[PDB]
Formats: sequence, structure tokens, C-alpha cells
Amino acid sequence: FKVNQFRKTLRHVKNIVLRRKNKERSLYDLTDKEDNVKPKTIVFESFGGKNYSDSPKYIYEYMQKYYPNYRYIWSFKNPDKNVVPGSAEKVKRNSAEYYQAYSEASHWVSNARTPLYLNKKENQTYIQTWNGTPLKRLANDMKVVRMPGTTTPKYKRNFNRETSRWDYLISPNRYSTEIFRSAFWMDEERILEIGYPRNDVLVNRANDQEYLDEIRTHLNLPSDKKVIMYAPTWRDDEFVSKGKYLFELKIDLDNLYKELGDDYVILLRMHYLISNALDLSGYENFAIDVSNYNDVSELFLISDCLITDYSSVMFDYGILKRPQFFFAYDIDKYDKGLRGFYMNYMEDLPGPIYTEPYGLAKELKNLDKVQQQYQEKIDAFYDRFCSVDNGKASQYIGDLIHKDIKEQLEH
Amino acid sequence: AFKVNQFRKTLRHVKNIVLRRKNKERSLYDLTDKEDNVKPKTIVFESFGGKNYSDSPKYIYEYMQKYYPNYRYIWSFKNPDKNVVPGSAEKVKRNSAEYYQAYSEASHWVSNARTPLYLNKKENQTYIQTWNGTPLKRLANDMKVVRMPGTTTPKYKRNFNRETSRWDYLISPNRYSTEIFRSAFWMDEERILEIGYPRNDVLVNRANDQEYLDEIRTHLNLPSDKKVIMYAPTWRDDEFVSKGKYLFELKIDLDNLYKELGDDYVILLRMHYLISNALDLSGYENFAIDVSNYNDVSELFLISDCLITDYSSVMFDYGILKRPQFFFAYDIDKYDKGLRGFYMNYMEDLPGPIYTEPYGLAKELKNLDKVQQQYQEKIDAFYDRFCSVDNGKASQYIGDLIHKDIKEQLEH
Amino acid sequence: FKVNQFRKTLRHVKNIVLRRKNKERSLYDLTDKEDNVKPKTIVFESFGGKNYSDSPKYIYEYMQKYYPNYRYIWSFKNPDKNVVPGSAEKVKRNSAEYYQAYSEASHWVSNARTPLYLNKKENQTYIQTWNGTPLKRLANDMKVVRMPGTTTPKYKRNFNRETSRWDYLISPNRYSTEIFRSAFWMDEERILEIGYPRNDVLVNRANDQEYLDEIRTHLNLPSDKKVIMYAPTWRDDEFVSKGKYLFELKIDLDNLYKELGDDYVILLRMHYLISNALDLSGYENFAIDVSNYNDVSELFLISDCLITDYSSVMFDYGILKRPQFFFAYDIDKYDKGLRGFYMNYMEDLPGPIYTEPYGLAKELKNLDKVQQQYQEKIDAFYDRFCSVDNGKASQYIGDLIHKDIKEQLE
Amino acid sequence: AFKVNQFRKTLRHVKNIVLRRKNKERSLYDLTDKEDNVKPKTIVFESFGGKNYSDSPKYIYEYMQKYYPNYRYIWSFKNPDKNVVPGSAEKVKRNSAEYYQAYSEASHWVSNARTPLYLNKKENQTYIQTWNGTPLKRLANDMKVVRMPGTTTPKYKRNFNRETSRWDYLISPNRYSTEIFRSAFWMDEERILEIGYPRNDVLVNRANDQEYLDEIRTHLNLPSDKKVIMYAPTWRDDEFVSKGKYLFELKIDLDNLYKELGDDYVILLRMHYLISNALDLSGYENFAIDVSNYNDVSELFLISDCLITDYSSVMFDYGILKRPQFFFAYDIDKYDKGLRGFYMNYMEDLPGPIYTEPYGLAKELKNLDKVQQQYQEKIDAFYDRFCSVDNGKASQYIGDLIHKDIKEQLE
Ligand SMILES: [Cl-]
Ligand SMILES: [Cl-]
Ligand SMILES: [Cl-]
Ligand SMILES: [Cl-]
Ligand SMILES: [Cl-]
Ligand SMILES: [Cl-]
Ligand SMILES: [Cl-]
Ligand SMILES: [Cl-]
Ligand SMILES: [Cl-]
Ligand SMILES: [Cl-]
Ligand SMILES: [Cl-]
Ligand SMILES: [Cl-]
Ligand SMILES: [Cl-]
Ligand SMILES: [Cl-]
Ligand SMILES: [Cl-]
Ligand SMILES: [Cl-]
Ligand SMILES: [Cl-]
Ligand SMILES: [Cl-]
Ligand SMILES: [Cl-]
Ligand SMILES: [Cl-]
Ligand SMILES: [Cl-]
Ligand SMILES: [Cl-]
Ligand SMILES: [Cl-]
Ligand SMILES: [Cl-]
Ligand SMILES: [Cl-]
Ligand SMILES: [Cl-]
Ligand SMILES: [Cl-]
Ligand SMILES: [Cl-]
Ligand SMILES: [Cl-]
Ligand SMILES: [Cl-]
Ligand SMILES: [Cl-]
Ligand SMILES: [Cl-]
Repeated sequence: FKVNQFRKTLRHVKNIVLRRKNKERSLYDLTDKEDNVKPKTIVFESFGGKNYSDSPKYIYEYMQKYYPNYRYIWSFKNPDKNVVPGSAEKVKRNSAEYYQAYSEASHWVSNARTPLYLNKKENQTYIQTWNGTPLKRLANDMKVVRMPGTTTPKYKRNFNRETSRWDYLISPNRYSTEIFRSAFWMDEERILEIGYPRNDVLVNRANDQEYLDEIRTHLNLPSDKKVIMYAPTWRDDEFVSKGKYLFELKIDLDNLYKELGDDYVILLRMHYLISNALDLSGYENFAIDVSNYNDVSELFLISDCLITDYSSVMFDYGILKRPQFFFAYDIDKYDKGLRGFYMNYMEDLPGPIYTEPYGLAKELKNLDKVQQQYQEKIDAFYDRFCSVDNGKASQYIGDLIHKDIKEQLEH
Repeated sequence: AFKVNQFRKTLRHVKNIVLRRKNKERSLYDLTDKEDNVKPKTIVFESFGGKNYSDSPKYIYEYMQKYYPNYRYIWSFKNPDKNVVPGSAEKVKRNSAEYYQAYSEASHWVSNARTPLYLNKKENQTYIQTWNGTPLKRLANDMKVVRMPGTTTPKYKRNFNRETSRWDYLISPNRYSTEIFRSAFWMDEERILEIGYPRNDVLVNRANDQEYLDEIRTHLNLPSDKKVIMYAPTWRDDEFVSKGKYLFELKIDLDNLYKELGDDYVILLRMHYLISNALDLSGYENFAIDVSNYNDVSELFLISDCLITDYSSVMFDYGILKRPQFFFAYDIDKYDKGLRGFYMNYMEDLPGPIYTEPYGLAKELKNLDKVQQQYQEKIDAFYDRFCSVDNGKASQYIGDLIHKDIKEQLEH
Repeated sequence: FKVNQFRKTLRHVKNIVLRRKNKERSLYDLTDKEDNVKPKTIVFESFGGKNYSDSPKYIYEYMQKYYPNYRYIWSFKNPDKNVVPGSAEKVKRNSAEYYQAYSEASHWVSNARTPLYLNKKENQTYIQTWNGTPLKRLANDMKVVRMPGTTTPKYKRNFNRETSRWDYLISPNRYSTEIFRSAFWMDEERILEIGYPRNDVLVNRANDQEYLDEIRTHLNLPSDKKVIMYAPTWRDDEFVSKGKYLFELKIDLDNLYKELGDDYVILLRMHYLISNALDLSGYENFAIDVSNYNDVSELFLISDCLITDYSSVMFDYGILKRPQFFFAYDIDKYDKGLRGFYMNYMEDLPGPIYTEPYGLAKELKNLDKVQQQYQEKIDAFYDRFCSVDNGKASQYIGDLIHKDIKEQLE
Repeated sequence: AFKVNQFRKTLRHVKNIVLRRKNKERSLYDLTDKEDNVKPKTIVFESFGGKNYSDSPKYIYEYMQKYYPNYRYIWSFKNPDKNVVPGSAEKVKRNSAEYYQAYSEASHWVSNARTPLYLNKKENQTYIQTWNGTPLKRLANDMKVVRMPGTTTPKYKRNFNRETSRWDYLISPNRYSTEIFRSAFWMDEERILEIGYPRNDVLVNRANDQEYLDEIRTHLNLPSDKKVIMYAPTWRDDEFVSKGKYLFELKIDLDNLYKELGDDYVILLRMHYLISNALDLSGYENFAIDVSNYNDVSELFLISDCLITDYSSVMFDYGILKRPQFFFAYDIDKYDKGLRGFYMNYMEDLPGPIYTEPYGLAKELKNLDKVQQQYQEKIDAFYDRFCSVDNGKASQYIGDLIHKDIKEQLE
């Protein structure tokens, strides 16, 4: 007597009869067999289906060029609002096609967690690129998580469930592997220290001027000015008033304009929620909202320096050996002498830590003085965290997948 | 790998449960019935589709009650509160949760008729079919047409075959029946037990037990000085009319019977239930006793000095007593003329006279010893063909087979 | 949540999960709403979708000319093997498109029973042309039906369920009307005595020579020769040997070749199982096989006489007032004095009964004499069965449909 | 024809029936529970979730036994065979068919703790909640955080709130508790009954019944010439170690207490059940008596000349006797320093001294009368604020309200 089949049937009958939107899900759970799997079908999703971006984008673009005869499926929250190059067909999350796609594909490629109601058969290969060298503690390494609806243990039980389905897990650096192996409950075998595919352009194209010039004129940037990128992490604290009118960025734009307006334009990469509350009138041709731009790596390439605080992008951008400033206005509130980070944040990062934005501005005045004054520290950072990206990472995965699926076209 | 048969049952059950269908109990049963539900020491009995406590299953039960008390006995009825069973046995109602339990758990099914096809007989269970009499009329595979409503002949036979293929043992009264059963029921001879009917054991063991004869006689308030005629005509479709409120008095003419025999004889009328409760025996009290609703027909045989029937299978059971029999076949013309829709040659080798009218019949009944003498030959011949098999040990043979069957189950 | 829907709902989960082919149907049963009806969609199917032919063909061809702007859908067993003129799109039986079409259509037009799993809603108009004046008892009027799998009462129950859905039933004559009212449990209110649309050409085209010539040279017929058509009904009796080699026709082609070979050509219209068993080597240009020809009416037009036995076609061919012959060779088998026929076969049919071929051949020698000898009976036949055909049947229907769907557009 | 909520139950019951889930008795009860099921004179008692025959429910029931013998009284237990109930009541085992009939049929429920959210309190029933005592620790709504396994703070509170919404009447021992209940349990003062606790009736009515004081004392084999000290420390996670095989002897130092207090005292130790079965009181017979398993804690008070405790709701019950109390809070520092995780001002308005070391406690214990006088001032304050609301009639009040309710329902 098959007792799990019985439960899925009940559940599915309950869904059909009540007209629940998950009827499509329960049908998939009932009927999902190892035999639906067709070896030349590949699904990609990035950030839970929100973009066409990141390592899955670059993995997919590489494969479109060298292996065009496989079936490619992209998964999207809203497929109609996402443009995808090449032969790939797109599926809407939780649609019948979503589930066919995952039931059928021999390889899943993602950069974040994919849902546990999806079945990763012994027959399929789930490759997790993940999404950056960690700074804040994550997964198993966390202490508390007062996240509504779920306890710390149940949140970790679930995370561990998901990481066990990871067949391969890409890695950028020894430091990260040491961390992943613990945080994600990983077997080092499954880890591939080959760098992030999304960071291929940062090596392969860092000098292609024709290419830097399409990115710049696609953003309408001034020809005479250098580019400062500012990418603060999301903060819960600073949300108030429906989010209708925020208090001008802590970084003081009026001041930056007075200081830097002659030599610089600043790209602001905020959380989407801050992005549509920002009034940038008075700052046109100096402050450029850029939150809603598909490819952040392209933004790095055209950036002469980077301002952030507690973000993983600092490791990505470090590949370019350009200066970085850490405007950490709220560093006090963050646990004083916080080890809530895997690295020693007070000591070995590539640039100056500023708690106020006014000395930051002055420092920025002359970029080259920073570049020498921190070349010692920059190179060091490059050596720990970036000395592994080849620019061949998309290739490596792409080839692995191809190689993987030749095996399956025999026995 | 997906279990499709299970899936189908789950849907069928969900349907019944949600729709508030009476058959929910059945589908719950179908869905869960494991081979591991069977308890070797449990045994179900049913007779005639759960109408009675009677017939051969009754007598198998009563024997095992005596020599094998520690087993679990279940009896199945349509209406259990209206049936009385001696002994340790419990009773379940048909189509009830307890009914399906019982048939699920039982290592042995005992009955005398078809049991439904919605019951599942596992490789785990032994189904003993005693059936219910030496055939006169063609049955099952041997019939030519069955214009029975809703159903064709092929499909009626297809279903009967489905049933008999579940019969682990089939009881047989005589070589004649074994020949027929082998054909009509698609039976392997290996499975036939030629041992006579457990219900006919009393016909051998007790024909001379005067005290027992007397309970039966007194239970029926029979006058003492009076000999006993049993009349048992088969049912006839033709003769049903008027919602069945008032029937035309019996062809056999009771008024005439009373005039000719009302002094020496009493006559027991074993009719079909629909005639029985339409009969008006006003004016024949102490001469014509209705006995249709009497629970044990063999007891009626024991106190019967002769039988009058027509086209029944009882003529075969009553034949063990070697007493006189009369066949009042008034409608024999209508029954196909020179008909072989009977297994035996009805026109030659029965133990008595055929009478198309009831008046010659009565004159004959006047002198019973002359009839006995007149036909002894034809009687002894009928006895040798159809009744020379009953040891009166049929009830015993079956109980000892069950008992032996379940011992070897309980060890292993 | 309604019980009838829960029932359909469960059956479809069954089909979807079990991959039953009937999933298309259970889906259709679920979403079949009265609102799906587009008042200007019309479906046509003839003989259960084997053909593009018969009375539906003609109602269709008429509407194509005078009502081009409607959605015409034709339904077939194998659409890729059927050629349909005009604006009609075609669908396969039991496909999603099949159920769409039938759900959406404001009008069903066919000449045979269409299946009970299709829902004819209050909203739609089912026009039944049926397929000919009966000679054999049908439906309610059959005494017994020992047909495999089903019982006589259950068979009539299902036929009754189908006829109760026919909003209009066509009728060729008063005799047919009388029989339909009983055999099909029909109200006279619902019968249209107007004649078969398939018969339109028999009245309108019988003197069209350019048309008779197309039909003739398409069949590759000799030119100086007159045409006999032979159409025997099928007999279970005569099927043997898997059907590989049959016994040559009781009509005796050799004899007919000897006797008529110089004056006539003869068209054999046989049951499809006999057609692919017939060897006609030795008779090229004398005996042509015409069993697969799509349009039987045209074969009548170019026929100078009809030889049949027990067929509803005699009634059709009667419109032309030409000679007919009845080669009833097995007529003794058929129940001796059988009244399992509605009409008095032994008497009033339009030509002589022959039980042997050879007297039939002598007779065929001189047709004109036959026409004379039987003009009285041919006329009485024409009067009783064929004098209803205006030639306007296809028009009447197409116009009825047109009038019917002008109302719904409000 | 079929309603949605009944469909969902109908499906849950199918699951339990087919899968042989113990919970089938529950799903059936959920399907069949009708408002007509209720029998106006059936009454169910359960205390501390069925572990006991005890507390306010026992006493409400003992009253209603003497005065209303004609009603159907049902007691509910985890293990009914391990409990003895005086009177006509029939016992039922939790989660059995009988359990659910009992709660379905009863016109009135009586409990001193939370009854399960799966039981339906029909609009037909009256659920009287005695609760279990004047709080000192913040409870329910008023807790700040509860990192309790399997559940979150907001989820925990939602569930508590669902449960109190079902309380028709809530007993209260004092206005202090009323002010608190109103907030913590989301109550409406309409529903609060300030009658004092039933369990505390014998503290008033029998403080002098010498034949009754004597039965208790000889049930316990207590020495004749000796006075009684009771100690009742709350449970502390910290002190559990080693599977709980061998504990570290109590901080109070029994050896000392014996030397100092032996010639005049005997000490009743009422510990957690887990410490009780770990205590080796060998060499202390007739001095320290293990009293942890005694059914009726109120009897224990009656016979106590004083009470040593620490952070307990039982100080408020004992207060009724206007006898001395000591608070041996050895771990007071650990407990949040100046903790306001209490409702009252612990450092100030309790009816005795706070001791962090046991040696002064003992030297003080020496002369009761000296403490009774030195502290009368505070014992009387305590007794006005927390203990002045006890009639001795709480059981009668409750009993009489039930009776009154079920005369109406008898029309
Ligand atoms: Cl493939
Ligand atoms: Cl390829
Ligand atoms: Cl979309
Ligand atoms: Cl990360
Ligand atoms: Cl869970
Ligand atoms: Cl970003
Ligand atoms: Cl299932
Ligand atoms: Cl057993
Ligand atoms: Cl035994
Ligand atoms: Cl009953
Ligand atoms: Cl009984
Ligand atoms: Cl029989
Ligand atoms: Cl009579
Ligand atoms: Cl009988
Ligand atoms: Cl309904
Ligand atoms: Cl279906
Ligand atoms: Cl339309
Ligand atoms: Cl038009
Ligand atoms: Cl096709
Ligand atoms: Cl048809
Ligand atoms: Cl219909
Ligand atoms: Cl016809
Ligand atoms: Cl049918
Ligand atoms: Cl007529
Ligand atoms: Cl031939
Ligand atoms: Cl509802
Ligand atoms: Cl449950
Ligand atoms: Cl009551
Ligand atoms: Cl127990
Ligand atoms: Cl509730
Ligand atoms: Cl409390
Ligand atoms: Cl207060």
C-alpha cells in the first residue's frame, strides 16, 4: 500500500475541489516521475525568478553560443516583463508550464534557493551558483532569526533540506569554501572553486572600450566625468511614513554635488523600495538612479570607485583593483565590536571606513591619492578574495553541463 | 512507481464519502483490505444471501460449535436482530462496517450461494461453497437464454464465472451433480468434494429419533393420529396476478383434499413467501398447515410421510428417506413439451407417478402402502443414483477440513 | 459546491492523472457552459464523420454560396484525408477542437446519430436530416436486437435519448413521417417533410449534360454505352475466409458480359469489405468498381437503371422515374412472408423481382420495353415516395438556419 | 450541496481512518460535533491539562458534589487509572472517544489551565477558567520574547489569544491580577470574577480545624513536638545536568539546616518532580521530608509555620495565613539585575526578607516570633493587596453559578 501516493491524491483532490491556485502544484507532485526527464532540457532561474541576470544569465549566454541545440527554459515571476536573448522559452512561476519545466529538465541552474515543493530527482542535476562571497553570517552559521512564522531551527532545518539537493555549489575563494562547507552543510567534493560566472566580464572585458562606451551611452552619462557608484545595503531602521517621503540619503547629495559635481557623476544602486521614493530633481546629470538596471557587473566596469558598507558586492568589485570606500554611518548600532561578520571588518578591507559623509567627499576629490595610499590594502584584498576568478567560469559550468548530458545520452 | 489500482479506489472512496453514498463502507473496505488482515481462527457463515440461519452452513456451524469452540464465528444477515443463532457466533449486518471487517479477517468463508463480487477473496482465504442442491433445471454455463433485465446472457455468465473461480472447494451430492457442476460452474474436479450436503445429515442420522420427531411435530401443533403430506410446488411466474392480494385457490384443490383425506392426513404447504401470505386457510385448520416460514426444511422432511412437488431440487434431498413421492405437474404441457431443459429425463426416472390433475392424486394418497409397494423399485433406483452418498457425516467432514486448514496456518 | 460538478470534476482528475485519452471529453464536460455558444458557428458531420457527403454536404454547399460569412466547421474521423470546398475549417473526432466546435456551435447538422457524451444545450439547434426512407424496421419498431454488449431495452433507451435531442428531423414523404413519429418517438411538430437535400441534384441536374459528362469522364466510361448500376445490400451470411477471396457475385458477371457487354457498362456499388475482395480482371471497361465514390447521387444521375434488392436507395433513385430491378436471390431466407418491412415488398415496388440473374439479363437487353411494361408501377412508386422533392431542400434548411440565427443576434 | 469547511474535515478524517492515525477519534469528533450534542447537566473537569485531580477544579467539584449530586460529572485525565476521584464522577482518558463525547456533550467546562484549541467551545457551552494563581512572571500577551521550540512569539500569542477568547468566565484572586489579566489575556472586565480561588478555601475555613490539621500531619508521619518549615523553589533550567542522575545538594545546605534547626523544626521540601526523584535524603529522616508528590499543596500550607520560596506565585496563596515568608533568591543577580520582567516590585513589597545566602536565613529561622513581629508590618500590607479578597466561598460561588446557568438551560 503506497502511503505517500495516497496523501498526494487527497491533497490534490482537495485542491481541485476548492479551486485552489496550487492545483497545478499538487498535480505535479502526484505525477512527477523519473521518466519525464529529458536529458537535453535545462532550466535557469535567478533570484527566485525576478531577473534575467547574474551567473545563470552568463552561464546561459555562453551555452547559447556553443551548444545551441539543447532545450533552454527560463523561469520568471512575470515572463512578459523580461526579455531573453536566444532560443530560450520562458515559464511563469507556479503555472503548469513551470512544473513541466522542472519535472522535465535534466539540469536546474540557479543562484538562490529554489522551492522545496519542487522535486529534485536522483535523475536530475541541481547546480547552485549562489550569489556572492559572504560577509554577514548565513544559514547554519547564524545565531538567532526572529523571522515571523518560522523559528531559527525550523528555518535551518529547511535551509539544510535545500542545500542537500545541491549537486554542485560554485565558489569564489578558499575563504568562502571554508564557510560554505560549514554554513551550507557541504561536502567539499561538491564545491567548485572556479569563481562566479557573473564576474566573467570583470576580467574578459575590463579594457574593451567600445563596450564600456555602449554601457555609458545607454545610461546617458556625461562624457567629461568620472563615475562613483554607491550601493548601500537595505536597512530596516530607515523605513518610515508608508515610504512616501524619505529623509535624503545619509550621504548628503547636496554636499556631494557641491564637492564633486565638477569631476564626478554618482550612480545610486538602492533597494527597489528606496529607488521609487527618491526625488532626484536638482541632481540631473549628477545623481543617476540605476537601481532598476539588469546587470550590476556592467555598472562595475564603468565605475572608477565604489562606495558601500556591509555588502557582498565589495568582493565582486575587488577584482578590478579600483578603490573602495565604506561609508558605515550606522556602524555603532551594529553590535559595537561585531563578529557577526566572517571577516575582520575593522581591519582588512580595501579602503577607508567613514562614519560621516563629509570627509568621504573630500577624500574622493583626488582619487589617485587613494589609489596609492591603499594599493597595499587593495592588492591584499584582491589576493584573498579575487585571485581565483579566471573569466572562464561560465565556460566551466557550460562545459560541465554539456559533458554531463552526453553521459545521459547512452545508458 | 505509481500504483494506479490504488489511486482508482481512493477516488472511488472519496466520491462515496463526499456524496454521502451508502457504499462508502464498501470503498473504505476495498481500499484498505490487506492480506495481513486475515486472522486464521475467524470464520464467516452466510446462507442464501443472508436471509436465514439455515441450510448446510447452519449444520457446519453447529458441528464446529461442538468440537471447536475456541474459534471466532461470524454470521452474516440482511437483518441480524431478526435471526437467532445458537452458540458463540456473532452476527453482522450486510454492507455494514462489521460485515466488511468479518469478510476481510476471515480465513474461511462458508456459504451455500453466490457471495458478492465486491468482496475480495485473497490467496490468503479459503472459500467453501456448499451450494444448495442437486440440479434439475439447467444452471449457469449450461443455460441457453437469460432475458434477465439490464443484463445479457454472456454478461450474466461472465459474472457467474467470476464468482465460481473463487470457489476453493465445492460440495457435491452425487456423480450426476459432479458431472454437471464441472461444466455449469466451470469447475476443476480437483475442487469438488463428493460428500453429500451437511443439511441432509439429519436425514441419515435422525430419521428414527422418535423424541426429536416429536418436538418437530409438537412445535407445529400437529394432531396426533394423523399422517403427514408435504406439498412443495416450485414458484411459477404465470400465476401471479392482482398485486398478489387474492390468489386463485391452489390447483391441488384443498377442498377436495379435505373431503378425501381430512380424517387420516394433515398436509403441510411449503409455498413461496408471496403465495404463503395470500393463502386463506380458513376452513382447513388442523388439516392444512402453512409451513412456508419454517426455518428448517429437513425437519419437515423427517416428519413427512410423502412428498408432493413438481420441478424442484428437493425431490433429490427427500429421496434419502426412501419414502413415496408424487409429481403434480399440472402445467407440464406449457413446460416445452418434450423438454430436455432438465438434466435428467423427467419423464422416466423419477421415484413416483406424474399427475396432471389432482383428483387421481388424492385417491392414490388414500392407500400409502400400496404406493410404496407399487414404486419401491423406482424408489430404490432413484436412491441409488442420487442419494447413495450421504453418510450424515458431511457436516463433520467440512468442519474437520476447516480445523485442519487453520491448524496448518497457525503453525507456519 | 454542486454534486453534478463534483462528479465530472473527479472523473477528469482520473483522466488527467491516468493519462486516459478521454481527458479531452471530461474537460469539455466540465467547462461546457451555455455561454460558449457563438450564434454564427455551425458544425456538420455526415455518417459519424467518415465522409464529406450526403445531405449535410448539400446544406453546406448551399450556405457557402449565400451565407459565406458564418463560421463553418466540419467534423471527421480523419480530417487530413477529407477534401472540403469552401470556408470550412475541419476538426478530428474527440480532439480539443472537436469539443470546442460542438460546445460553441449554435447549430448541429448531421445525418446520423451523434454521440450522447456531447451536450446539446437549450441554446443550440440540432437538425437531423437522417439518411433515407426506411424499408427495414428501425429503432422503436425493431422487435429484437441481439447486438453484442447491449440489451434490446437499453438499446432503445439510448436511441430514445438521442432522438429527444433532435430539434428538427427531415422527412422524404408521408410514409416516412408516419414511421418516424413511431420509430423515433418523434412529435410531428418537429418533422419537416421537404425531401432530402442530397436529392436536390436528382431534380435540378438530371438534364444538365455538361455535368453528366464530368461525372462520366471522371469515371472513365465508354461513350456509346448505357449504364446499369448494381447496389446490393450487405449480408452477414456471405462473409468468409477473413475476406481474402469471395465467391463471385450471384449476379454472374460473365453472363452479363456475354449479354450486355456491347450495349452496357455496369457500376458495382458494394459494401467496402466486398470492394477490396472483388477481382475485376477480365471485365475492364465493362464492370467498374464504384464503391469508394464519394457522391452516390451523381452515380444515380448517370444511371439508366438501378439493380438493387433490399435498400433505401430504391426510394432515392425513384425520383428519376427510371426502371429498377430487384435481384432478390436469397429472398427465401429472409423470413418467407416477412413484414419486418414497412412496405409490401411483394407488391408495390417499381420493377420486377428476379430470384435468378438470367431472366434479368434477357430483360436488360431492351430497356425501353421495361420502361413501358412498368410505367404504371414506376409512377405509383414515384407518387407514393418521391413527390415531395422540390429540389429545394438544401435551401430550406440553410434558410431555416439563417432565420434561426438572426434571432439570436439580439 | 456540500459546504466547504465540512469538506475539509471530511477529507482529514478519511486520511486518519485509512492511515490508522490515533487522531481518528478527533477528526470524527470534528465532523460530528453538533450544538444539539449538549446535555445541560453534564459537566467536565480537568486540571493542569489532566495530570491531576487537584486545585480549584477539585474543590469546585467537591462542593458541587455535596450540594448537587444529581448532575453528570466527568473528570478528564491523561491516565485515569492512576487518579482517584471521590464521588459520582466518571473519568475519561484524554484523546479517547469518551473524552470527545464528554467535551461535546458538556454544558459547562471547568479548567485551571488552557484546554486544547482543537476542542470546539460551542456558543452552547460555558467554559469557566479558574487559572492557577496571582502572577509574578509576565505571561501571555505581556511577554516580550519567547524563543520556545516549534513556535514563534507572535504565533504563540495568537494561539493564547484564540484560547482566552473562549473563556466565558475568568476567576481572579485580587484586583492586581485583574488589572493584569485584562491586558495579558486580552480580557473584558465583564468576564472577570473577583472571588478568590476555590483551592484557597481551606486556607480560610480550616486554618484552625485541629482534627483536620492532625490528619494531614499523621498522613505524613511528622514528629509531634516539631514545627514545620516548607521550602518551594521554582524550577531552574541552569541546575539540570548529567541526565539528572545526581544533583548538587540544594544550595540551602541541608546539613546546616539540620545542625541549626533540627531540634525545633522539620522541613518539607516541595521540589520539581525531576529533582524529587534525584534527592538522596538519607541521613535526614525526620528532619527533611520529601513532599513533592503530595496531591494537595493547600493542605501543605495549612500546616506550615512558615514558607521559604523565591520567584513563585505561591507566596500569594500562603499570604492568606498572614505567616512569615523568606525569599531565598541565591541566583538573584543572574535574573536580569534590576528585573522588571515581574509585575510587582520584587525588591520592596514582598512580606519577608530576601536572602542570597542560606546561613543568615537559618540563623533567622531560629526565632519565628521575632520575625513574625519584625515583619508583621509587611505581612499585613501583602495581605491587603493580594489576599484580602478570599471569602472561603469561591467554590460555592462557582458551584452556584453553574447550577444557576443550568436551570435556565432547562427551559
Ligand atoms: Cl531529450
Ligand atoms: Cl549542442
Ligand atoms: Cl507575465
Ligand atoms: Cl551571500
Ligand atoms: Cl513543518
Ligand atoms: Cl546590487
Ligand atoms: Cl492513491
Ligand atoms: Cl488468529
Ligand atoms: Cl478450538
Ligand atoms: Cl436488524
Ligand atoms: Cl441470536
Ligand atoms: Cl440447485
Ligand atoms: Cl385452495
Ligand atoms: Cl423449500
Ligand atoms: Cl447540488
Ligand atoms: Cl470520461
Ligand atoms: Cl458569433
Ligand atoms: Cl452571411
Ligand atoms: Cl487525420
Ligand atoms: Cl446512426
Ligand atoms: Cl444532451
Ligand atoms: Cl434508413
Ligand atoms: Cl447502445
Ligand atoms: Cl403511404
Ligand atoms: Cl465476380
Ligand atoms: Cl461554502
Ligand atoms: Cl486531525
Ligand atoms: Cl441533561
Ligand atoms: Cl489509563
Ligand atoms: Cl472554539
Ligand atoms: Cl500564573
Ligand atoms: Cl493592587
